[PDB]
Amino acid sequence: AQRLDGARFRYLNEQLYSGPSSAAQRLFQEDPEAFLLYHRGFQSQVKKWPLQPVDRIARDLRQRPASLVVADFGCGDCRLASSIRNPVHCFDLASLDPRVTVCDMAQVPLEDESVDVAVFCLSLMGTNIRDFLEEANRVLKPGGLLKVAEVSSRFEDVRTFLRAVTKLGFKIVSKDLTNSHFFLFDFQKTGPPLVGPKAQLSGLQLQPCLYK
Ligand SMILES: Nc1ncnc2c1ncn2[C@@H]1O[C@H](CSCC[C@H](N)C(=O)O)[C@@H](O)[C@H]1O
Repeated sequence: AQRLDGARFRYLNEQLYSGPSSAAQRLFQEDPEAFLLYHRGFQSQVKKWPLQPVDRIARDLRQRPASLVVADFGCGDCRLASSIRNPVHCFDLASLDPRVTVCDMAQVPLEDESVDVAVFCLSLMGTNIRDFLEEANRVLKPGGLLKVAEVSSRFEDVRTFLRAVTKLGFKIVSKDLTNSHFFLFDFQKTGPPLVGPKAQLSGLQLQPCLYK
């Protein structure tokens, strides 16, 4: 049974990285128990990490004024919102928490330049990663902060990933590669994307997180 839930999780997990966000959204809409499975599995993984990226991100944000408006892109169970006093917009494909605004984070119900900080904490799952980051750019005020955490094994070439993100109107401010389980990148918004919506951007193609 325990071995089965993990097999199930590992299959679903691999599936979630393999398709566009529309696929993941449909799956969770039609099969909400799959969402429960995913998070049972995800929690079993992050429990064994000395420090979760949400907590590291919360620590960062607690050092800045709590008036900064945060968007948590792929918020899961909203530990970020629970950990900071900021206004935190919580977006995910399905809801484990009453603060969740259910949507594809490629298209969130916020105005342009409405947020100070966009967070992607282990959430850049679908193949259409460009969509997520462009939506982050849209909602971010000029000079706003983008924080990205992903498992390090997802990055076969950090250099090109960072280069591609820069093409979407961001500047790297710092990167923390010191945690053994994830890389954390802080970018600041310089403006709108500087490659048109028909440019290629291969640097964004990440490897799936396979949890060991
Ligand atoms: N396109 C999308 N739109 C909204 N949420 C998405 C999404 N793609 C992935 N997610 C969400 O991203 C989450 C990844 S697990 C990480 C959850 C949370 N940030 C934490 O650190 O605890 C899942 O809840 C998943 O449903």
